[PDB]
Amino acid sequence: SQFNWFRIGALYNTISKNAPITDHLMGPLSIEKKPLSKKLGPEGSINLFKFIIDPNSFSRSIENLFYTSFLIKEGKLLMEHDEEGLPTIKIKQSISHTDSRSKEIERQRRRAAHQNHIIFQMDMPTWRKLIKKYNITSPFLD
Amino acid sequence: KRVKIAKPDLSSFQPGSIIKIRLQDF
Amino acid sequence: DFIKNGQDVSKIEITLKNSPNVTDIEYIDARDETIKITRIITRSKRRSDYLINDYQVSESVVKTLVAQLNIQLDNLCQFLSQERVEEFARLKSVKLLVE
Repeated sequence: SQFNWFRIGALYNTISKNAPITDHLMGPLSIEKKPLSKKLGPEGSINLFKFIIDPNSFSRSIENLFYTSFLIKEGKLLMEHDEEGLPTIKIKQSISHTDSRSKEIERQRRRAAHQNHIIFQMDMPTWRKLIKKYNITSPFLD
Repeated sequence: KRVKIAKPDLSSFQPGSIIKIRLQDF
Repeated sequence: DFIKNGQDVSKIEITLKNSPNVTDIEYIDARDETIKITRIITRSKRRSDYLINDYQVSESVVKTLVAQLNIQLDNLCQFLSQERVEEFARLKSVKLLVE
């Protein structure tokens, strides 16, 4: 309450805006009542026998299983038989089908096919046995 | 040209929202 | 009721925006912006099997995803049904304090 709030108000509504102003008396007062795997590439495959063992750590096998763990939930993982007659580790492409039931049809197709659980893939004796022949084994993922 | 339905771009939609819903055999 | 009379499987698909703040996801990257969740009901099979970007999972994964999206089904605030409407109709101050 220091500035002229009326002089500006007097300039407005009078000089400009040409606004009609009327008292409009109280006429109605008096109203008459009127009465995840982007980097990986699929085609490579290698034996898994030292893919699991690492001289550094025993848990290296678990991270190898962790590669399967991402695929365990839907079960798309399937490794193919090489000359030894046992599944061989390889990388998997991203796969997609038309509708949500089409891939479901795909998964129960793989379950219907023969499953590779006759012998647990990681076993002690053969890994040493292959080391003695060619000393190759080796992991492709680390 | 051939009629194209509006692109269900999820970036434009706010996070957690739903653009297209498919109902099959109900 | 959901399953079409005669049809074996009834399918619902729902797509949501994805952000790198939720874990335990299948086939979907953090930078990806799409989460596709599919539920199928069939007469022959009695199990809880859902689909994440068209990949079969147990109900636990989708449940923990729903938990990690800060959205809840049992809680009456996020989801309101006829029974929940009736429960809110006669609501005491103690329930307000509890919520």
